[PDB]
Amino acid sequence: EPLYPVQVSSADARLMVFDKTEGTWRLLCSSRSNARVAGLSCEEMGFLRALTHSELDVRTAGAAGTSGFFCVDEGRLPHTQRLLEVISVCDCPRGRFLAAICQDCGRRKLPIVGGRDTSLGRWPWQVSLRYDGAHLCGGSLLSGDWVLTAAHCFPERNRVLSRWRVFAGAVAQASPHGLQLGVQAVVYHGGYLPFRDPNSEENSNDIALVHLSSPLPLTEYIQPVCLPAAGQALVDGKICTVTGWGNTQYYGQQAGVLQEARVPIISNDVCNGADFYGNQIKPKMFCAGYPEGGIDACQGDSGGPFVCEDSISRTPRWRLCGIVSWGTGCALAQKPGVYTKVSDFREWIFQAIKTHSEASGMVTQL
Amino acid sequence: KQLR
Repeated sequence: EPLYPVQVSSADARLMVFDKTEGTWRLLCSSRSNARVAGLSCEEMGFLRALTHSELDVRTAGAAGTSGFFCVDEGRLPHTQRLLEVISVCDCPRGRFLAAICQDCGRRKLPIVGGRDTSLGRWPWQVSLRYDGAHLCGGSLLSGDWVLTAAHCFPERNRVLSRWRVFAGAVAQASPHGLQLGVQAVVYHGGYLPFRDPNSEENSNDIALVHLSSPLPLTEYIQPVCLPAAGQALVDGKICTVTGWGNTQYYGQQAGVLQEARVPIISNDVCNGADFYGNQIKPKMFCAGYPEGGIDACQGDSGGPFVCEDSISRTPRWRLCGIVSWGTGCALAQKPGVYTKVSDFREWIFQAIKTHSEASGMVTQL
Repeated sequence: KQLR
């Protein structure tokens, strides 16, 4: 499928941007704004951020499959969200260009109703959010210390942070070989109305970030998942995967072993029809499932990942496209699972982590 | 319409 217009080299981390006029790839000329250019580029591609950045010299590094340079308008950069809008072709005489080490995500490092037991390392971003010893929600690692989950996982009775734990790196709930860390803060969306009024039926903005008290080490069993790239659309009909330890049947018990299930994305036109959810699928929400039912997420899966794989970055990567949010029962025909549309919260995520980088406690954020 |  069509490649993303912003790319990063796996060989030396050089940033490469597509020039639609030539159909070529160009390097980014080094400037005093390298730090932010690197950051924006990583965010644009679906990575959480740039860990570090550096300069490369074409005279010793080569062009490696590029034809020329792009220069960043450092006057327009501060007031833009899209890198492509502030770049123009330039000579870049000294031949120094930008390299950026974005935080790797979405790749395995190994050598739910109607789903099946999964195996270690297959979904290394999946975490279990437990309160006072009970698994209540899933979550997805965006880094070693930040987890994306659902805001509804934090009702009034589950807000004492010292009583929450994040279990990673294992698929069996009772495994003593995983890692379980504490929680420093929970940044929930201020637009999630039921947070202040549990009786509210308006579930839009069901999303929250969990900052662990310390970072988890990245291993073959613990890895962050990527985010949709800027402008990357959710494709109707595409089959993605949802995972979790939730009930294996609505009236059944939670899974002892993490479950995985494949479900296709359903269009809003169909899902908002009377036979389905009857105008209940609001903006920033989407359905995934089968008209026949049988395979779906369920209670205990909320906050968990709905991931789709793609190769737009020149290598297969899994991206967090939805967050398990709600549904009417579980696995019922014409009552698919409803998910928070992650792409609609990209900026909310990037800014929340920046604004509340070291905050503590429950924090609201619009 | 039940939350998960």
